[PDB]
Parts: sequence; structure tokens; C-alpha cells
Amino acid sequence: EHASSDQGKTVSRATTNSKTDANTVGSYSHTTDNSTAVQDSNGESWNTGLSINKGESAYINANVRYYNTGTAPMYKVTPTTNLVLDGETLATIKAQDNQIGNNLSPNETYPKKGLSPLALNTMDQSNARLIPINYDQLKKLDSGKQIKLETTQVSGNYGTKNSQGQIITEGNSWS
Amino acid sequence: EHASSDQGKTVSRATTNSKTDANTVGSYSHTTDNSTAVQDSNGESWNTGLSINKGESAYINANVRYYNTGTAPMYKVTPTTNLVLDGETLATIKAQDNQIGNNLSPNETYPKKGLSPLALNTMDQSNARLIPINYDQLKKLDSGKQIKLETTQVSGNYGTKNSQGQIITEGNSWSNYISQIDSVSASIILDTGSQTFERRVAAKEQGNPEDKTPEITIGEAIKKAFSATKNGELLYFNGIPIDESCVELIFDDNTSEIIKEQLKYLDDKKIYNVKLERGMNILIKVPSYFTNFDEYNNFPASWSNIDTKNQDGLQSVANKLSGETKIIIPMSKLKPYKRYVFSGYSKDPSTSNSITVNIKSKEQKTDYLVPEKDYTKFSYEFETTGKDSSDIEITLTSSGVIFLDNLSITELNST
Repeated sequence: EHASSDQGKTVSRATTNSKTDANTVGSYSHTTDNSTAVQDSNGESWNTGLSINKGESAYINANVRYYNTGTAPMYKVTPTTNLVLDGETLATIKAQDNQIGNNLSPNETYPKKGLSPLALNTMDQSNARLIPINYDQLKKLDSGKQIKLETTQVSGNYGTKNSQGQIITEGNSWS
Repeated sequence: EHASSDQGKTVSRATTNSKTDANTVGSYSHTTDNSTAVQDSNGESWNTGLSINKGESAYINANVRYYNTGTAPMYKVTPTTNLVLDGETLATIKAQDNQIGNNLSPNETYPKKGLSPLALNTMDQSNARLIPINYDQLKKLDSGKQIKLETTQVSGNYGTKNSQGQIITEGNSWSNYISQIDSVSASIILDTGSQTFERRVAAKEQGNPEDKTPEITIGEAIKKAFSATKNGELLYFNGIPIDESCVELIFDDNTSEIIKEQLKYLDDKKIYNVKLERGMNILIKVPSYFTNFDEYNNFPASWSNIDTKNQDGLQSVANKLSGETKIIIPMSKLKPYKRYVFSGYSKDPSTSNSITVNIKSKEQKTDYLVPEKDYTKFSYEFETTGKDSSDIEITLTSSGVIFLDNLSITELNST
């Protein structure tokens, strides 16, 4: 939401020169009057505003950790996850460069045990576009309602030895 | 935040021509009046405003440096880091073109020693999108709260020679070997106080009859892993002795239980004589202040009542503690807000004498120890507070004749 605040000040001066001519008939009388007024004014103002876009009301950041309970490690772990709120899927995100785990041995996690979780922050390929929710979804979050994460699939590689002694994990897709 | 300022000015002129007609009946009278007014007005205004987006209130720039404490260089060093503020991860950034280190030799940094740190500035692939924080996070930063950085992983390459004489480092990913090396090795870390060195030494799999990895002791593994020099019994790093008795050995729960388990069935029980095993996590801490009564001594002061005219020491000679020994440790020479441990070797052939161990610190703590017939290690911890505080005093009083050797002060983790 865009929050703004403004502060104003004003000074002014008005000079009035009024000339009036009056005649009365009943006996006859003539009246002439000349007036001069000087007015000085000061003022100040305060404004506060806030605006919101109802289609992109908020951005969400999910802190996540990957687990491996199988028998083989996975290289270049690339999960795809659903973010679900109150019976609708807000987003489905495939991990990009920032969220890819290089190594995930069995019975281990990424990030490892003593480290804090990742930030699933973006939805686009270049890790530049944040994950939006609309106003209705934001209102739901401002209540008991919680976003659940489900992992729909995980991409990753296995290792083989090439003609030399090198281990390759590049075209070796687990899927 | 968008800050604006405006300045205005106004002039105006109003002319009024008023004609009024009035009649009074009571006698009858008629009144006619004509008026003309000219008004001139001047005015000026000043406006200042500021606006903020509450979702992208601020951008953060982290100045970072990469370190290599291993045995091999890394090419195209590409770390991934978490930025954590008050129990939430603001961002996880993988280094892009601007933040990639071409070369990172062992025991070196990128950027190198004399240069200023990098700028971890952007979060997207093209190095074009700045790292945002929201209003709540910004408010937290406008307080004691600090962002911490954690490195979750590092990508990089190794070099090989191709069919020609050329070195290639392009498809040679280190992450293809990290899992494998960690699975067949024991971890050994040497901490000299200022520098750290991390090693992986291959060890045989316990149950496998087809595993033909040679078996070596912990002492042999340490010598191999750090290229230490063996002066008979003495094992020397660059200049520091890294013998079992001259350092502090820290293990995790699993390693400690294995060493203890394997010690009983061993003659001349020494930790360095235990066979290295997979999954061990040995950590060697060089003491901040260590004195073996011989030639090596780096205590800030001199211990009182030293008797070097002996030959019943741990290595060559020992300090015959018959009375009281005291040293003075100025707080300037010692790191504040650090938890230390006092260690040494005590032997009591008489098996009757008792030692009073008094440590002067932020809190006064004294304990009594009875030395055994043979040399044994004792460990006593203490805490410190404030750079400019009371000096540290250590006193050792013995009932009778006591042999002391290899007294050390080692800094443990923070408080």
C-alpha cells in the first residue's frame, strides 16, 4: 500500500478600496463614503493518504526447507510447490536459481540442519517478479486463515561417470 | 521514499459594481446608492510531502567477502546466501555475474586481502533488480536488530587437462563431488585462533569387506591433513605444536563416544592412537595461552614459584608445585565476553596431595582437585565481561609435591 503525507503553509494579503455614492430623497441628502481594508491571512494544512491496488494487494514470502528421506542423493534439487489458501491455489512455483539446492544427501535437508530456511520469494524465471495476492486473499490472511504449501513434484539429477573419471550430473534427470 | 517540495505564488484582482435601491414608508423616503470596490490580492504557498511504498520500503546492499579454508582452489565461485532478520529469511540470493569470483585459492579471499568487500546488491538473474524489504522489516532495522548472513551452499569448478595441454574448468562442477567426499571421509578442522583449516580424510566403511581404504590413526590423519612436521614426539604446524597434549580436542557426541569406547582396549591410551573412522568430527583448538615448561611459553605474565630443575615432566621437565603458583592475566590481553577453559596435566605419585584451583573472573569460582598417580587432564571454564574490567588471576595451591605440565588457556564458543 502506498502511504503519503503532505504539509502545507500559506500567507496572503488583500487590499480593498471601496467608493460608494448614496442619495436620499424624502428633503434631499447626499452621502459619499470612501473605505480602505487590508486583510492578512495565514494558514497551514496537513494531509495523509493511503492507496492500494486490489489485484496486487500484497506479496508473500514462504520460508521453506527441502528434505530427503530416500536412498540416493539428489543434485540440482528443483521442487515445484502449490501455495493454497482456503480452497484455492494462489500460485504454483518451480524453484529457480535462487531456490535450487546443489546437493541433498539422504536423511539430510537443504539448507542444512543449523541454517535458516530458504526464501521462496519470486514466481518468474529470472527471480525478479514477486508472488502477488489480491485484496480478498489478503483479507483472509488477516484472520485465522493460513497458507498451506504442497509439493507437487521435484526435479533433480543423479551422478554417473563419463569416459574419463569425471562424475556428471547434467543430463541425468531423475524424472 | 519519495520526497517532494512545491512553491506557489498567486496574484488576483476583483472589481465589484453594486447598485442598490431602498424605499422607506413610515412619511415616505427613497434611497439610491452606487458602490464600486477594487480588491487586489497576493499570496504564496509552500508544500512538502513524502510518500512510501509499504511493500518495498527499502533496498539492502550487503558487502561480503568469500573465504577458502580447504585444500583446493575453486573457480567461478558462486555462493548462495540467506539474509536473515529477526527469525525470518528476507531473501536467498545466488551470486550472479557481478558477484562471481573467478579464482579462490586456499587460504585466500575474494576480493583479495587489501581490497574492499563486494556488493551483494541484486536478487535477479540479470543483476538488475534490487533486494527489497517491507515496512515492518525496515522499522526493525531502525532499532538494535541486525541482518545476519548465512551461506547455504557454494558452486564452483575444478581444473582438469583436456586432450591438448589446456586446463578446463567449465563443466567440472565441485557439487558433483561434495556429497560423495562427505560420505567417505572424516572431518578434521584445525583452529589456530586467527586462521581455520578444514580437511576431509578418507576412512574405511565399517561393515564392508570390499572396502580397501587403508586404516590410519587420528594422529596419522592429522599429520597427513595439515602437512605437519614430526620432531620425534612433537607434531608441529607452521610454527604451532599440535600434539595431543598441547591442544584442545573437541568432538561431537558420536565421535566422543567412539573414542572413549575404543580407548579402553588400547595400551598407552592416547586419542591420537585411535583409528580414524567415517563420520568423525574432530576439531583441534590451539590454546590462546599455552606454557609447556621447556622453551615454549606465550603467557602475558610469568607464573610464580616455577621449578624447572626436574625431569618428571610430560615431555622433558615439569613445574614442581610444592606450595602456591599464581599468574596475572590483564583483561587487555584477553578477549572480552568470551568463555575460556583452563587446562593442564597433573600427576601425584604420593596420591595424597590436593590442589585448590581458584579462578578470578567476572565471578569468583574456586574448586578443589586431587591429582592421580599418572598425568591427567583437568578442564575448568570461566566467563568474561567488558574490555576494561578486573584482571584475571589464577592461583594453584598444592598440599604437597605436585608435578604440573602443559598448562593452557583456550577460548571456547561465545556466551
